[PDB]
Amino acid sequence: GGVLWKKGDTTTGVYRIMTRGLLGSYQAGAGVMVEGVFHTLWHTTKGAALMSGEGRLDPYWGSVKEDRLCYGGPWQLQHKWNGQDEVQMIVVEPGRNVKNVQTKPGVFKTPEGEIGAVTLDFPTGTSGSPIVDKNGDVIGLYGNGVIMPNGSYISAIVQGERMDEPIP
Amino acid sequence: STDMWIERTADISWESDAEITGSSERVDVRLDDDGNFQLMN
Amino acid sequence: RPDFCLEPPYTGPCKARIIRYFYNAKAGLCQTFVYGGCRAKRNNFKSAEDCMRTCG
Repeated sequence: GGVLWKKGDTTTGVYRIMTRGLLGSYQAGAGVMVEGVFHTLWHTTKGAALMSGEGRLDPYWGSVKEDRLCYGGPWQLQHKWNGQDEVQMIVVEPGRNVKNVQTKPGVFKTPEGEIGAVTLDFPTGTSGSPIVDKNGDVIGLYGNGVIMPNGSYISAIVQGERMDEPIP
Repeated sequence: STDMWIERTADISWESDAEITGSSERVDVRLDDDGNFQLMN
Repeated sequence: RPDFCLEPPYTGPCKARIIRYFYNAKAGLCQTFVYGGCRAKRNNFKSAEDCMRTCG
């Protein structure tokens, strides 16, 4: 359930994914650049190519089902939530400076297994914002969640294993 | 060309003075083939 | 016009910000709304022209 396949800037960091409407330029989402690779959720760009500084970035791998997508190389993020510690989300809200928020993840209980989840409701356009643990390592991204019957929004902590190294 | 671009906006860091909020309830969900989460599992 | 031109705009459960267009009968014209990136409904168009051509 996935797809494989001038070079743009890849300076490590948190990014805003921009686009233009017939009436203005705006933020569609966000992502994180790590080890020369840009990571974000599939639904922010739908696998389209992106400009980064002077160069272009083409998608390397992406999975609709997993809602994950990376550019300029294989998925480099490999840190996961340990189900205990509190985490922090680097909120990339459109038209606002980046701010971190701390929270104790809840959990998405799925037939497959359990997935960390945060009950944070931020404006539309924050999909792709990274979530980091104590050591400042990205353990996942925000944006793919559910709208609860009580008006609550819960987002999964979307993460994937490192594609470069073996599993075992 | 493309219709989207990216712009670095910050460093990847933890902020000791970050505000704390949100709850941590457990919810039963299913992940459909569209990559979307469904309630009630 | 198709019936889905009567359905209200739907943002969905994802947090991307994708400006789309939907047809608003009351106004007789199409208006922009924020599409979240997932679970799109039919009253969702990439431009005002496409929306008007279909629901005009």
